[PDB]
Amino acid sequence: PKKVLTGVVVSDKMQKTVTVLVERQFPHPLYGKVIKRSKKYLAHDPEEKYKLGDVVEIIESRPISKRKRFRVLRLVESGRMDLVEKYLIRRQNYQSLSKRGGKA
Amino acid sequence: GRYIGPVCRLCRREGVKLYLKGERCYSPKCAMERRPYPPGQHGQKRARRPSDYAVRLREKQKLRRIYGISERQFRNLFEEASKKKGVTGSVFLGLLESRLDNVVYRLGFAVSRRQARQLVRHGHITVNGRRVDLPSYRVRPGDEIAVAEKSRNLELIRQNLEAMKGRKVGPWLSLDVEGMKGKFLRLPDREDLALPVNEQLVIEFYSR
Amino acid sequence: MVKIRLARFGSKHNPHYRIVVTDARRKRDGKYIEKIGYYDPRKTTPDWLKVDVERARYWLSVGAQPTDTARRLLRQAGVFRQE
Amino acid sequence: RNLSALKRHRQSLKRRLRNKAKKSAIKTLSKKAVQLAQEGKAEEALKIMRKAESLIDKAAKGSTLHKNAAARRKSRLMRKVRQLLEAAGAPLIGGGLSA
RNA sequence: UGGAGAGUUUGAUCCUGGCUCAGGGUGAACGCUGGCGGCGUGCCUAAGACAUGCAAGUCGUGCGGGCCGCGGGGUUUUACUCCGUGGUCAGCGGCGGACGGGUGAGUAACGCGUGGGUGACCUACCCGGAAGAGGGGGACAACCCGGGGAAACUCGGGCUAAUCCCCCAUGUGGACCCGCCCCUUGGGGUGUGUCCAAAGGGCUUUGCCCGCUUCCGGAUGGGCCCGCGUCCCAUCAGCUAGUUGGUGGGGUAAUGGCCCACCAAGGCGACGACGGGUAGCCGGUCUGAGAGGAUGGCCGGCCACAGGGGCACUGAGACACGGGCCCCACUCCUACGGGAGGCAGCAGUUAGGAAUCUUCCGCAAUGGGCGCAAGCCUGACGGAGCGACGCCGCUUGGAGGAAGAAGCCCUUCGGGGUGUAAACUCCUGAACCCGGGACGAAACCCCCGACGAGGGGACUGACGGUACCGGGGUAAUAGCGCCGGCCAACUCCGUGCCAGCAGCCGCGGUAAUACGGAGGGCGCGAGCGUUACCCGGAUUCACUGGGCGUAAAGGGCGUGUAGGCGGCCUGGGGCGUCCCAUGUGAAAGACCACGGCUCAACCGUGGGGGAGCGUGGGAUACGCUCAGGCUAGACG
Ligand SMILES: [K+]
Ligand SMILES: [K+]
Ligand SMILES: [K+]
Ligand SMILES: [K+]
Ligand SMILES: [K+]
Ligand SMILES: [K+]
Ligand SMILES: [K+]
Ligand SMILES: [K+]
Ligand SMILES: [K+]
Ligand SMILES: [K+]
Ligand SMILES: [K+]
Ligand SMILES: [K+]
Ligand SMILES: [K+]
Ligand SMILES: [K+]
Ligand SMILES: [K+]
Ligand SMILES: [K+]
Ligand SMILES: [K+]
Ligand SMILES: [K+]
Ligand SMILES: [K+]
Ligand SMILES: [K+]
Ligand SMILES: [K+]
Ligand SMILES: [K+]
Ligand SMILES: [K+]
Ligand SMILES: [K+]
Ligand SMILES: [K+]
Ligand SMILES: [K+]
Ligand SMILES: [K+]
Ligand SMILES: [K+]
Ligand SMILES: [K+]
Ligand SMILES: [K+]
Ligand SMILES: [Mg+2]
Ligand SMILES: [Mg+2]
Ligand SMILES: [Mg+2]
Ligand SMILES: [Mg+2]
Ligand SMILES: [Mg+2]
Ligand SMILES: [Mg+2]
Ligand SMILES: [Mg+2]
Ligand SMILES: [Mg+2]
Ligand SMILES: [Mg+2]
Ligand SMILES: [Mg+2]
Ligand SMILES: [Mg+2]
Ligand SMILES: [Mg+2]
Ligand SMILES: [Mg+2]
Ligand SMILES: [Mg+2]
Ligand SMILES: [Mg+2]
Ligand SMILES: [Mg+2]
Ligand SMILES: [Mg+2]
Ligand SMILES: [Mg+2]
Ligand SMILES: [Mg+2]
Ligand SMILES: [Mg+2]
Ligand SMILES: [Mg+2]
Ligand SMILES: [Mg+2]
Ligand SMILES: [Mg+2]
Ligand SMILES: [Mg+2]
Ligand SMILES: [Mg+2]
Ligand SMILES: [Mg+2]
Ligand SMILES: [Mg+2]
Ligand SMILES: [Mg+2]
Ligand SMILES: [Mg+2]
Ligand SMILES: [Mg+2]
Ligand SMILES: [Mg+2]
Ligand SMILES: [Mg+2]
Ligand SMILES: [Mg+2]
Ligand SMILES: [Mg+2]
Ligand SMILES: [Mg+2]
Ligand SMILES: [Mg+2]
Ligand SMILES: [Mg+2]
Ligand SMILES: [Mg+2]
Ligand SMILES: [Mg+2]
Ligand SMILES: [Mg+2]
Ligand SMILES: [Mg+2]
Ligand SMILES: [Mg+2]
Ligand SMILES: [Mg+2]
Ligand SMILES: [Mg+2]
Ligand SMILES: [Mg+2]
Ligand SMILES: [Mg+2]
Ligand SMILES: [Mg+2]
Ligand SMILES: [Mg+2]
Ligand SMILES: [Mg+2]
Ligand SMILES: [Mg+2]
Ligand SMILES: [Mg+2]
Ligand SMILES: [Mg+2]
Ligand SMILES: [Mg+2]
Ligand SMILES: [Mg+2]
Ligand SMILES: [Mg+2]
Ligand SMILES: [Mg+2]
Ligand SMILES: [Mg+2]
Ligand SMILES: [Mg+2]
Ligand SMILES: [Mg+2]
Ligand SMILES: [Mg+2]
Ligand SMILES: [Mg+2]
Ligand SMILES: [Mg+2]
Ligand SMILES: [Mg+2]
Ligand SMILES: [Mg+2]
Ligand SMILES: [Mg+2]
Ligand SMILES: [Mg+2]
Ligand SMILES: [Mg+2]
Ligand SMILES: [Mg+2]
Ligand SMILES: [Mg+2]
Ligand SMILES: [Mg+2]
Ligand SMILES: [Mg+2]
Ligand SMILES: [Mg+2]
Ligand SMILES: [Mg+2]
Ligand SMILES: [Mg+2]
Ligand SMILES: [Mg+2]
Ligand SMILES: [Mg+2]
Ligand SMILES: [Mg+2]
Ligand SMILES: [Mg+2]
Ligand SMILES: [Mg+2]
Ligand SMILES: [Mg+2]
Ligand SMILES: [Mg+2]
Ligand SMILES: [Mg+2]
Ligand SMILES: [Mg+2]
Ligand SMILES: [Mg+2]
Ligand SMILES: [Zn+2]
Repeated sequence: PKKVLTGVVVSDKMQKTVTVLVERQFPHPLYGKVIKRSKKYLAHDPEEKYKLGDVVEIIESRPISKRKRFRVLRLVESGRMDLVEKYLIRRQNYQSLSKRGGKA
Repeated sequence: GRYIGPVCRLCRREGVKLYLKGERCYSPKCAMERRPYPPGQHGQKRARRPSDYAVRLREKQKLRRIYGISERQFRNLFEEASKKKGVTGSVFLGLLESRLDNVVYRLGFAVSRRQARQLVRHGHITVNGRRVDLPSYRVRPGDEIAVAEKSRNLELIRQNLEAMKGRKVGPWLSLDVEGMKGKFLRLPDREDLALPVNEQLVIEFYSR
Repeated sequence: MVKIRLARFGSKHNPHYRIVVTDARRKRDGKYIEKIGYYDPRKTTPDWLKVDVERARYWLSVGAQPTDTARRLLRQAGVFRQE
Repeated sequence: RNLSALKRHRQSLKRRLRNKAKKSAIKTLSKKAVQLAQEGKAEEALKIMRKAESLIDKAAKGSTLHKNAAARRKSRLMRKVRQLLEAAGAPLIGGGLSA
């Protein structure tokens, strides 16, 4: 069945497209500990209906573009930037770990 | 290859009596009955406390040297025994005992195992009618091991089977001295066999 | 088209085929679509030919084309007997 | 010193020229139609559109276009023509365009 | 049903710790040795270069001819010309040449694996169902005539058939635009308008066969997409402009920046982007008690490639190993303008290498292409050949033989050992010689029947006069390593830190069980050793299963980001977690059982499993999440 995923909209600076961050949890194959890895999906939002901070369902779809095979199925829960926050920061720390400038 | 060579020296090294000759092994000429000490220029010297290894080696070498089987064949049987269900030691002895060349010896068609081997290779034996000349052929419970009809009139088979008139046969077998045939009733139980061998040590030798 | 034929499986001088449904283009001993029987040309045992005639009829009903030998074997097992 | 299947190469070349030609026609008329429609010439543009439609379906009879390739072309054609017309309007000869 | 440890740091000890050995394995190679058979297996290096032969054709029941030949006609005869027929040759036309066979270069990727999606798709031949095939027109080879070239081959003119091409018709139907209905991504229906069909051949010739057209469906095969999984280096940290997305096009069977205009300014990254290295992936395989480690040869599946790079044509399908075009490197031909070619098909040659086979037989069998069929093609395959390369089976003899020959070796010089071993005696009788001699092969076809069901008959064997059965019948290959400890097996002589051994510890400088020989002994046996490499032992990368005061190991200290982790009570949710059912988990392999070759190796049949993932249903203790509460943590 068309895979359905739930996630948070972390970007919407694109036309009719939003970025959804989907987390997942599983037992490390050798160390057991439940670890939590995640991935971002560019989902189709033709009505520009979804905004930053929405937790949405996403459904496997027919290609809309390269790098874009999912459509926003529906809104699960509105606004909640606490999630958008983790992301933004986790990305900001990247500056402070190379050779140039950054923030601690 | 099945060895082929001085067999009494094998008795002398194992210190026990193996019957690689049938008669003579019951006679005051048995060598074991007049030189129970190992062969070679040191047979009469003071034996040194054997190593745990030596003990296991000597013990297995004894059991194998009894059936005249190759270390190759021998090892394969043991592995097969180890795989099968039930006490490995016994199952091992059952298989070793299910070898036609051995069964032909048990039914007294031959004086020794090495003789029963030749009697098989040369067709003088039969299994359920059809002849078999594979010393390693595995007799199953219910089979009938007989002498080849064309062979029933052999100076050697005459003697051997005559001498059988009167002798007893293993509880797992059953001879018929008249028709020159017998049957493998069932796999011999450990108790039925009275070999001067501690199969327990053997299983350990292959554990190393 | 898809066929019903014999795939070789025994050993040298010891042939044992498998009556099989496969695409005509596949190598003979390759991935078949279904096994519907077997055949021992040397009748080494009382059971030298078995054919799932209910299944044979199915494939035949969908286009499967049998070899002349496969057909011969299927017939022997009453695949076409309409009596 | 070789295979008489050089024949397939000869055949291919004729088949190639045969296709190339059927298509050139299709394109040329297709444009002609789109152009007339764009200029408001309805009766004229539809008239030509039908040839195009016919040539396309015909090309599909054999292995020139075949498939849904014709379908695709007819579609894109009738759409561009119907739309270009509607920007002045009045589909006269009511050629291939359905009511 | 599954888990052994030992040697070596010290005067001695305990610990830490590395090193080494014993086991199993290999597409092996090397040394000494080498008898038979079955099965399997054999360029691991130069994806280097290749002589030669063969490796993909087939239809005359689609069509018209040329050449060679025979026969029969029209005439009073010749000439000229009509018809029938045999051989042969290509040509036009069709189906196949996209399979089968080879390789592993490239590739760290939706390539592969596993599970899903396609309302975003195609599928020749095969099957089922519905409908149909009326009329007309045309061209190019062949052939004929002429020009050009050394050749390859080429330019021009002329005639001609068709299941070749085209036009009109018929419209079951189908396609397209617009509308409406259901349905929900482009799915199904309906209406008007437009557009779209066809090929004939064979007869046992007036009724069948083979074939043709359109459409719906099946079946098989395939495209594209998505989740998760897939090595090393962070002494690679930032990467990106078709880049990320949008609108409109183009393109395709089809989605998509796949491509193109134009607009936006995005996308990716420590959960490792980008870069560098290495590498086809899998079923499996080897090892291991397991977890795991290593691996991907044979066989089966997928992918990629076909001298190197790029490209499209034809077609249901190719961007095409034995098709085409261009560039490059190379080999060959050249009358110097210009041509020909590609073994990673089978066999073979050459080069490289420690190392990897026959220029074999057959198309009898299974499978494939074309054909109505007869049949043709098939280096696919079925066989044989070579190589102990591996596995299994087998032989070199069996029984009797001295308080024990000789020779040889020790010796307390009494005697001890090789040893019942030998010679001998009797018995059997591998090899070899005769006779017989096979399964694999019954279909296709023909006859009857209805070209069906059913029944009947005929042909056909490479392997091979092989397997195997019967008769006769000789007593007739044994080697290799080791013997100081680990490690099973000891003495003399020789040598004198020499010659040498050596896996680790070490051994040899005058009486060495350690070097060399001999006698004796242990191990294994058509083999035995060696080298190399993988796992093991090694809980020595420790998840199972380790450590850091002094053995290697605490960061010089704080502050703090991400992240990891989180006190007590109640409630909702049910993501983790657990349960049930279900689908998937090819075959081979592995396990068990029965069975076929006299056994076994090998093989057949059957059975049992299986983690993971999809779907439906359920549980809610713990973890998570949301909501509320608390005060024992923390803070004030
Ligand atoms: K940045
Ligand atoms: K069908
Ligand atoms: K054409
Ligand atoms: K070569
Ligand atoms: K792809
Ligand atoms: K002519
Ligand atoms: K011409
Ligand atoms: K209509
Ligand atoms: K179809
Ligand atoms: K399909
Ligand atoms: K599919
Ligand atoms: K677009
Ligand atoms: K474990
Ligand atoms: K691995
Ligand atoms: K691997
Ligand atoms: K693996
Ligand atoms: K056919
Ligand atoms: K019949
Ligand atoms: K014989
Ligand atoms: K002899
Ligand atoms: K000396
Ligand atoms: K000394
Ligand atoms: K010595
Ligand atoms: K020595
Ligand atoms: K190791
Ligand atoms: K320190
Ligand atoms: K520091
Ligand atoms: K709850
Ligand atoms: K295993
Ligand atoms: K499940
Ligand atoms: Mg937006
Ligand atoms: Mg995900
Ligand atoms: Mg057991
Ligand atoms: Mg042709
Ligand atoms: Mg033009
Ligand atoms: Mg040490
Ligand atoms: Mg030391
Ligand atoms: Mg140690
Ligand atoms: Mg020290
Ligand atoms: Mg010391
Ligand atoms: Mg072990
Ligand atoms: Mg040699
Ligand atoms: Mg062979
Ligand atoms: Mg190679
Ligand atoms: Mg050539
Ligand atoms: Mg040929
Ligand atoms: Mg011809
Ligand atoms: Mg292939
Ligand atoms: Mg290779
Ligand atoms: Mg590769
Ligand atoms: Mg890379
Ligand atoms: Mg996938
Ligand atoms: Mg689909
Ligand atoms: Mg049909
Ligand atoms: Mg005509
Ligand atoms: Mg000319
Ligand atoms: Mg002309
Ligand atoms: Mg109609
Ligand atoms: Mg509609
Ligand atoms: Mg309609
Ligand atoms: Mg009209
Ligand atoms: Mg028409
Ligand atoms: Mg007709
Ligand atoms: Mg588009
Ligand atoms: Mg499109
Ligand atoms: Mg792009
Ligand atoms: Mg940027
Ligand atoms: Mg590579
Ligand atoms: Mg372990
Ligand atoms: Mg195992
Ligand atoms: Mg394992
Ligand atoms: Mg393979
Ligand atoms: Mg090459
Ligand atoms: Mg085709
Ligand atoms: Mg095409
Ligand atoms: Mg090709
Ligand atoms: Mg390709
Ligand atoms: Mg080639
Ligand atoms: Mg060389
Ligand atoms: Mg054939
Ligand atoms: Mg055939
Ligand atoms: Mg003597
Ligand atoms: Mg003797
Ligand atoms: Mg005899
Ligand atoms: Mg005799
Ligand atoms: Mg034939
Ligand atoms: Mg007839
Ligand atoms: Mg008839
Ligand atoms: Mg019949
Ligand atoms: Mg010892
Ligand atoms: Mg001296
Ligand atoms: Mg010297
Ligand atoms: Mg000395
Ligand atoms: Mg000693
Ligand atoms: Mg030594
Ligand atoms: Mg380990
Ligand atoms: Mg641990
Ligand atoms: Mg430690
Ligand atoms: Mg320290
Ligand atoms: Mg400190
Ligand atoms: Mg702190
Ligand atoms: Mg924190
Ligand atoms: Mg808690
Ligand atoms: Mg937390
Ligand atoms: Mg749940
Ligand atoms: Mg399941
Ligand atoms: Mg399986
Ligand atoms: Mg059996
Ligand atoms: Mg099975
Ligand atoms: Mg399970
Ligand atoms: Mg569930
Ligand atoms: Mg609940
Ligand atoms: Mg809760
Ligand atoms: Mg709370
Ligand atoms: Zn004795």
